[PDB]
Amino acid sequence: MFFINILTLLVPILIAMAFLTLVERKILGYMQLRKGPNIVGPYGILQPFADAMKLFMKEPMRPLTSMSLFIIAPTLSLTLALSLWVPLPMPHPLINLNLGILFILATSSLSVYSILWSGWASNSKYSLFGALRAVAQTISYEVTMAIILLSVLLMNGSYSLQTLITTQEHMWLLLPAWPMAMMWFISTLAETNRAPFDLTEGESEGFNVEYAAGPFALFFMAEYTNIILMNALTTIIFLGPLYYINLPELYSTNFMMEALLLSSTFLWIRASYPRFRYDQLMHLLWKNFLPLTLALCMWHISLPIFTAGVPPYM
Amino acid sequence: ISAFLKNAWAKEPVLVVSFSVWGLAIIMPMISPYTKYASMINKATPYNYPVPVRDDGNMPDVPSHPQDPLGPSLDWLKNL
Amino acid sequence: RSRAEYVVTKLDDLINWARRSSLWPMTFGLACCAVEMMHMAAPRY
Amino acid sequence: RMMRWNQERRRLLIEDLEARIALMPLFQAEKDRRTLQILRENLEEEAIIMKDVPNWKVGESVFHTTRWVPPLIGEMYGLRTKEEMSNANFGFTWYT
Amino acid sequence: MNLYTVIFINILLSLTLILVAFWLPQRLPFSMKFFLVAITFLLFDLEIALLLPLPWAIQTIKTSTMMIMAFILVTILSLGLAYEWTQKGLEW
Amino acid sequence: MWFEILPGLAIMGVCLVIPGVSTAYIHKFTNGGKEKRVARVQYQWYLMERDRRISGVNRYYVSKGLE
Amino acid sequence: IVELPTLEELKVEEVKVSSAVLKAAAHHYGAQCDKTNKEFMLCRWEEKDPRRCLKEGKLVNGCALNFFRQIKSHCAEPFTEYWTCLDYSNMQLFRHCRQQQAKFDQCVLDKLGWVRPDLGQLSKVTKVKTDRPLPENPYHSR
Ligand SMILES: COC1=C(OC)C(=O)C(CC=C(C)C)=C(C)C1=O
Repeated sequence: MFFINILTLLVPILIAMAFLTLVERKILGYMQLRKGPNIVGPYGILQPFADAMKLFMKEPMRPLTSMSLFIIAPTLSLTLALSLWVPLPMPHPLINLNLGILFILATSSLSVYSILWSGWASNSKYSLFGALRAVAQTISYEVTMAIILLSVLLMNGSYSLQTLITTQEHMWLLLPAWPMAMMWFISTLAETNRAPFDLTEGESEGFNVEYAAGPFALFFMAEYTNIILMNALTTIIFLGPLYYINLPELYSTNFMMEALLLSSTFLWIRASYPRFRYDQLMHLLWKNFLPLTLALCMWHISLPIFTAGVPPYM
Repeated sequence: ISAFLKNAWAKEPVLVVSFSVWGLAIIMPMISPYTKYASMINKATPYNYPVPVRDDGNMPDVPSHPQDPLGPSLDWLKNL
Repeated sequence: RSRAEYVVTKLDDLINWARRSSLWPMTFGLACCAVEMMHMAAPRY
Repeated sequence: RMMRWNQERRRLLIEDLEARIALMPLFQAEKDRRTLQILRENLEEEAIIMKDVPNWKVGESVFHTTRWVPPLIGEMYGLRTKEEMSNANFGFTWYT
Repeated sequence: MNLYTVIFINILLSLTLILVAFWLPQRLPFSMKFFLVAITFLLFDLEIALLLPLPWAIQTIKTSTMMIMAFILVTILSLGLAYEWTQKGLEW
Repeated sequence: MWFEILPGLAIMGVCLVIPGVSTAYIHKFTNGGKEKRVARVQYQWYLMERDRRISGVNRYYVSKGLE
Repeated sequence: IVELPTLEELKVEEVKVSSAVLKAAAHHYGAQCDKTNKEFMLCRWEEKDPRRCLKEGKLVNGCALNFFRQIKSHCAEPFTEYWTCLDYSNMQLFRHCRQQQAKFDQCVLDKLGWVRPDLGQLSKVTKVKTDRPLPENPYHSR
């Protein structure tokens, strides 16, 4: 069985990953007074499969470059992103890990390399400049991203994502800790290099510059799967879907609904906002958010103690 | 000084909030009707087996059924 | 059918459908005919 | 609400730990017998295997002291079927 | 193991895709700020690592010392940040 | 109108519920009709394995008062 | 030598019931037999070895065994319903099942006369006096 449970939890996500690009190229469209892709297939449903086939068939030109730090980079990007769905706790998870959120934080952190490796591998100036800035904001955002989670955990009692289903049986962790949700949402927007915070690989063509066909696709796939995963982590950590032990799927049904809406939100954010400047972006995290996060981090070590609410381990 | 706080609340409205929280977390613990409970509620939680002592005699330790009225109680935890 | 020639044609078609459905253009935008292309990208067309 | 919920959750926790506490006497007992038996089983086999070995004390505490010393995992399952040993060794790190 | 099974499928799926890709289609270090940022990052990372045990340490019987310690760590690092914001630091 | 972005979403949603319902029924079918026990601390494993050693060769099999 | 006790010396009736069964009756067991449970335990801690206190260990399961026989004789199916619901949950959490717990708890108070021990009052240290006295050389040190 366990193998079947690996197809499910993977394919299903890959098929959904494909349908996100479509729901991105249509929701951005109607917002901009245009139908979007509807001519290939019925209502554009076959559109994601079509360019996938075009991308893989086109020549994967190897520049006159490394040949490994070039092919390792997309493999790593897809591998980490699809891997991080392993411990996610939809209803009950596939591989329940006692230190689950540290797994998600660590696996995300590893993706910054793929950007670094691809930028060095390309051996062209646009790629290296883009990679250095890209690596900078990714790890810069990781620092507030991690502290925001540590505040959460201390009110959850453990690192296991499964505990939050029992923590959020009466109220979402948005009500409490909303100030961080916002700061988790903005950090989720930075770490998926989505719009407001998408300076790398902008209209300025960073680490796709030299990447075409199959390599382009793999990161590509990775980004979008991440786009979902991070949104899904928002939908478990802060928006806690109702859980009934008798019927486990209403948890997944609402997880489905909240994840799609917050996934819709970063699509909506992209069309709505101009992109921030490179330093504007770091100015936000180190000046605007990190002092807010570190202080609210202390408030979340104090809220438990003097409100005699220290969370139950386990 | 009012200005030092009225423009710093209009512009720079992050560090103000930031510091404010830093402090409020540095105060509530000191002054609260529950702070004491944390060290108790966590102290009470029984994780390691409670080894019983020999009854040499003249002791207030609950003998036999732990249900004996003697000993520690967590009714404070109950109805907390 | 199985005679390979048929099989081949069908396969080719698929390949052609994929490239022909998703053509990603690039616009050097020399001169003005670029403005008439931005119009294509725009909502009427 | 968070304050009240975790206080309730804490009440449920103390209960469960208290529950094992009560059942710990028993498990301690079963284990003790199982463990002692385990040794005897492998020790009995040791007599059979290291039978012809010269100057072969069937068995002797690696140490000098003669006080009961809890047996290491290997000792208990070492001479046993490989798996058994693996299960114990890598059987928690690998979840149910 | 259970995890291994999943992960190797994960690498296999990605290696399969890259292969298909190839087989089917038959120097100025001006920004020491960049470096600076990155120095900060680990100092903050390392700090996180010190804060990471706080979920287990919450249940510590002491409590007073826990918070007294944790508050001191967060405050001293934040001051480190503060001094990053006093000179020409963090202003790239 | 906007009616049309729904087709695509439907195929996303349906592909995000499968996983949660799937993992949560391949557990209740590969663990004898009962949620897969979660061994988080040594004691939960012990009782889990003690139970294995109790009967048959699988934990879900649960011997009762009639034993 | 190793003076490992013989099998016949360590063969005694076994409880062998699913851990779930125990957790549901855990509280009451901790109530009924606690005196012999603690005596075996008290012998267990002082004399580090298990060689010495196995006689007490056989007694501990012996109590547990009749504890179970009494619940089978009276209030067996209220217990049967409570354990089955308790077992379904993955961490066999007590709060998912409270309606079944109430009927099981109320019956045995009604018939057996036992009582579910109030929150706590099981964690508190107990005093049990045992004949064998603590040995002055527990570590058996020179
Ligand atoms: C008029 O100058 C031009 C641009 O900048 C204003 C463009 O961006 C572009 C690119 C726009 C499209 C349609 C991709 C073009 C074509 C151009 O020529």
